[PDB]
Amino acid sequence: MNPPPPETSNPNKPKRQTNQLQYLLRVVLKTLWKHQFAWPFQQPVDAVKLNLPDYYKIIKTPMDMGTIKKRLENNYYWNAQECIQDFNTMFTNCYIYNKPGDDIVLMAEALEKLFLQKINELPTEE
Amino acid sequence: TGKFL
Ligand code: NA
Repeated sequence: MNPPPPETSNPNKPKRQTNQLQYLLRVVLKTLWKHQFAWPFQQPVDAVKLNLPDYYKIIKTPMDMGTIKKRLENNYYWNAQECIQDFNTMFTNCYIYNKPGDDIVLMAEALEKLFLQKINELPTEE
Repeated sequence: TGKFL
Protein backbone atom coordinates (compact mmCIF):
# COMPACT_ATOMS: atom_id res chain seq x y z
CA MET A 1 0.00 0.00 0.00
CA ASN A 2 0.85 3.71 -0.02
CA PRO A 3 2.51 5.43 2.94
CA PRO A 4 1.29 8.74 4.31
CA PRO A 5 2.47 11.55 2.03
CA PRO A 6 5.41 13.76 3.01
CA GLU A 7 4.58 16.44 5.53
CA THR A 8 3.38 19.76 4.12
CA SER A 9 2.27 21.27 7.44
CA ASN A 10 4.10 21.48 10.77
CA PRO A 11 3.22 24.48 12.95
CA ASN A 12 6.26 24.37 15.22
CA LYS A 13 8.69 24.20 12.31
CA PRO A 14 10.05 27.74 11.79
CA LYS A 15 9.21 29.20 8.39
CA ARG A 16 10.45 31.95 6.09
CA GLN A 17 9.51 33.66 2.85
CA THR A 18 12.74 34.67 1.08
CA ASN A 19 13.27 36.00 -2.43
CA GLN A 20 14.91 32.69 -3.32
CA LEU A 21 11.89 30.71 -2.12
CA GLN A 22 9.63 33.06 -4.09
CA TYR A 23 11.73 32.31 -7.19
CA LEU A 24 11.49 28.58 -6.51
CA LEU A 25 7.68 28.84 -6.71
CA ARG A 26 7.20 31.52 -9.38
CA VAL A 27 9.96 30.32 -11.75
CA VAL A 28 11.22 26.82 -10.91
CA LEU A 29 8.04 25.02 -9.85
CA LYS A 30 5.93 26.88 -12.41
CA THR A 31 8.22 25.94 -15.29
CA LEU A 32 8.28 22.24 -14.44
CA TRP A 33 4.59 22.04 -13.46
CA LYS A 34 3.33 23.20 -16.86
CA HIS A 35 5.58 20.87 -18.86
CA GLN A 36 4.01 18.09 -20.93
CA PHE A 37 5.99 15.54 -18.86
CA ALA A 38 4.96 16.95 -15.46
CA TRP A 39 2.00 14.65 -14.82
CA PRO A 40 3.77 11.62 -13.23
CA PHE A 41 5.43 14.01 -10.77
CA GLN A 42 2.45 16.21 -9.81
CA GLN A 43 1.42 13.97 -6.88
CA PRO A 44 2.96 11.18 -4.77
CA VAL A 45 3.64 7.92 -6.58
CA ASP A 46 0.49 5.83 -6.24
CA ALA A 47 1.92 2.33 -5.84
CA VAL A 48 -1.55 0.75 -5.86
CA LYS A 49 -2.87 2.43 -9.01
CA LEU A 50 0.44 1.96 -10.84
CA ASN A 51 0.88 -1.67 -9.63
CA LEU A 52 4.31 -0.98 -8.09
CA PRO A 53 4.10 -2.98 -4.84
CA ASP A 54 7.87 -2.64 -4.29
CA TYR A 55 8.05 1.14 -4.80
CA TYR A 56 7.91 2.16 -1.15
CA LYS A 57 9.86 -0.92 -0.09
CA ILE A 58 12.75 0.64 -2.05
CA ILE A 59 12.17 4.41 -2.01
CA LYS A 60 12.36 5.60 1.61
CA THR A 61 12.40 9.37 0.97
CA PRO A 62 9.58 9.89 -1.52
CA MET A 63 9.10 13.34 -2.98
CA ASP A 64 6.98 14.85 -5.75
CA MET A 65 6.08 18.26 -7.14
CA GLY A 66 2.60 18.23 -5.61
CA THR A 67 4.26 18.06 -2.20
CA ILE A 68 6.82 20.69 -3.22
CA LYS A 69 4.06 22.97 -4.54
CA LYS A 70 2.17 22.67 -1.23
CA ARG A 71 5.36 23.27 0.75
CA LEU A 72 6.09 26.45 -1.22
CA GLU A 73 2.53 27.79 -1.21
CA ASN A 74 2.04 26.99 2.49
CA ASN A 75 5.48 28.37 3.51
CA TYR A 76 6.82 25.11 4.90
CA TYR A 77 10.49 25.81 4.18
CA TRP A 78 13.15 27.80 6.01
CA ASN A 79 15.57 28.12 3.08
CA ALA A 80 16.00 27.51 -0.63
CA GLN A 81 18.36 24.56 -0.13
CA GLU A 82 15.58 22.58 1.60
CA CYS A 83 13.39 23.01 -1.48
CA ILE A 84 16.22 22.36 -3.96
CA GLN A 85 16.92 19.16 -2.02
CA ASP A 86 13.28 18.07 -2.43
CA PHE A 87 13.53 18.50 -6.21
CA ASN A 88 16.78 16.55 -6.31
CA THR A 89 15.31 13.80 -4.13
CA MET A 90 12.38 13.55 -6.56
CA PHE A 91 14.71 13.12 -9.53
CA THR A 92 17.06 10.71 -7.74
CA ASN A 93 14.18 8.49 -6.60
CA CYS A 94 13.03 8.20 -10.20
CA TYR A 95 16.49 7.26 -11.50
CA ILE A 96 17.02 4.76 -8.66
CA TYR A 97 13.67 2.99 -8.91
CA ASN A 98 13.38 2.90 -12.72
CA LYS A 99 15.68 1.61 -15.46
CA PRO A 100 17.74 3.82 -17.80
CA GLY A 101 15.82 4.74 -20.92
CA ASP A 102 12.36 4.08 -19.46
CA ASP A 103 9.73 6.64 -20.46
CA ILE A 104 9.51 7.94 -16.86
CA VAL A 105 13.30 8.45 -16.81
CA LEU A 106 13.21 10.38 -20.10
CA MET A 107 10.46 12.52 -18.58
CA ALA A 108 12.50 13.21 -15.43
CA GLU A 109 15.57 14.03 -17.54
CA ALA A 110 13.66 16.71 -19.48
CA LEU A 111 12.28 18.25 -16.29
CA GLU A 112 15.70 18.07 -14.64
CA LYS A 113 17.34 19.88 -17.56
CA LEU A 114 14.94 22.79 -17.04
CA PHE A 115 15.39 22.63 -13.25
CA LEU A 116 19.18 22.93 -13.65
CA GLN A 117 18.77 25.91 -16.00
CA LYS A 118 16.52 27.73 -13.54
CA ILE A 119 18.66 26.90 -10.49
CA ASN A 120 21.65 28.32 -12.34
CA GLU A 121 19.84 31.69 -12.21
CA LEU A 122 18.78 31.50 -8.56
CA PRO A 123 18.96 35.10 -7.31
CA THR A 124 21.31 36.00 -4.50
CA GLU A 125 19.47 36.08 -1.18
CA GLU A 126 18.18 39.53 -0.25
CA THR B 1 9.87 -4.18 -17.84
CA GLY B 2 8.71 -0.64 -17.13
CA LYS B 3 6.86 1.65 -14.74
CA PHE B 4 3.89 2.01 -17.09
CA LEU B 5 4.08 -1.44 -18.66
NA1 NA C 1 7.56 30.64 11.50
